[PDB]
Amino acid sequence: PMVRVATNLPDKDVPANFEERLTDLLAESMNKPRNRIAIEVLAGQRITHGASRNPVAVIKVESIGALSADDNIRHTQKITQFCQDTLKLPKDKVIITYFDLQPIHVGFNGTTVAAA
Amino acid sequence: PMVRVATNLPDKDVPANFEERLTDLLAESMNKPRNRIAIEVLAGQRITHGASRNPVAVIKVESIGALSADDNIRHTQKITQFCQDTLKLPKDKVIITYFDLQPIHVGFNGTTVAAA
Amino acid sequence: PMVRVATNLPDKDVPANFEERLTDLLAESMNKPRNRIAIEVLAGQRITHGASRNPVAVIKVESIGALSADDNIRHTQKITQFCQDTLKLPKDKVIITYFDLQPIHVGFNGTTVAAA
Ligand SMILES: O=C(O)c1ccccc1NCc1ccco1
Ligand SMILES: O=C(O)c1ccccc1NCc1ccco1
Ligand SMILES: O=C(O)c1ccccc1NCc1ccco1
Ligand SMILES: [Zn+2]
Ligand SMILES: [Zn+2]
Ligand SMILES: [Zn+2]
Ligand SMILES: [Zn+2]
Ligand SMILES: [Zn+2]
Ligand SMILES: [Zn+2]
Ligand SMILES: [Zn+2]
Repeated sequence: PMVRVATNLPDKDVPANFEERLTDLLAESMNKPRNRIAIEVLAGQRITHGASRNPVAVIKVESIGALSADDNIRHTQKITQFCQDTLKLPKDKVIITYFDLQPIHVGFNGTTVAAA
Repeated sequence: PMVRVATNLPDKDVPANFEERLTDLLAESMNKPRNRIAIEVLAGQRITHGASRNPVAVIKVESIGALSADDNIRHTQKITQFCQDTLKLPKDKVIITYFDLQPIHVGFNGTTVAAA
Repeated sequence: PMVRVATNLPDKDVPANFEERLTDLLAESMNKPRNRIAIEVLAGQRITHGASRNPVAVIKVESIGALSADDNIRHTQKITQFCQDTLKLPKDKVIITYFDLQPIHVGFNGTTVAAA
């Protein structure tokens, strides 16, 4: 999985252990090994929702499977609660997109996942 | 919709009302409600096009529908004109990708849009 | 092609000619013209892989075709070797996602690529 979290909160409001705790959460929810999870954090960014600059997170989640309709309800419940607890965002200020990827469309260790 | 605008123009060159006006432009071109529109702006970024550092915008537009082939000509015309008027970019320096999403692949308010 | 390279390496460690060389590498690997290749470099960024902050690149490659299973094998070998040589990244610290786009989902010069 490859996760991007962008927020207009300042970098100092995203605790240093954010990536590591989000990696655990997704490892568990998506049944994926921790060494196959990358997290990007972009804090202090210009972001608006409804043209408002109130605190918000816009999140992208890519994974080779583990993203069925019912999985995504669970990932969303968990990620949203996690952003409430660690970022103090309201439940309605956490916007997530999922991308369900084929193994021919990911490259790792010098070749694609399908050709590993 | 969830829109990302990256530019090598400086942040001072992307006016403060940019996100507001883009939000209005998309609400109207897409017939989507203002409160379901997120805009990220990343200015002052390293970007090349044909390896040139001339001013350019690379834009991503995600939405659940409202992105048919025909819709996208309209969105492209309006977004490009808009970048011309507010960022002074040439018509041929505005690069846009559209991502037409299923509602099981979007998380908002703690669950998927499909489960709302 | 529209390529995003994010890394936790500092900006001063990603050479000024990075985007030139990557533009040539992709024009050649994908048989795409240089003037239809955009590259965004985001360095200095928070990124973890396996929760580790060791040097890493997370790369997104969008293109209208030129992304078959076979093509992606070659793109991956090339970009990975290129990251090793210019960024001193280990072979297993280059994570790439490919997005194979329809021409109705790409806006350029004020209309879709499909309608050009
Ligand atoms: O994202 C997946 O689901 C995946 C599953 C198995 C192998 C690779 C994978 N790709 C992403 C990745 C590679 C290294 C770190 O993140
Ligand atoms: O992207 C859409 O078309 C959409 C439609 C209905 C609900 C949510 C939606 N996107 C996620 C969102 C929530 C807030 C801002 O963006
Ligand atoms: O990405 C492609 O495969 C492509 C092919 C033909 C025309 C445009 C294209 N992409 C959008 C673009 C990138 C740089 C300028 O425009
Ligand atoms: Zn599942
Ligand atoms: Zn094998
Ligand atoms: Zn600013
Ligand atoms: Zn307005
Ligand atoms: Zn038509
Ligand atoms: Zn620089
Ligand atoms: Zn060259």
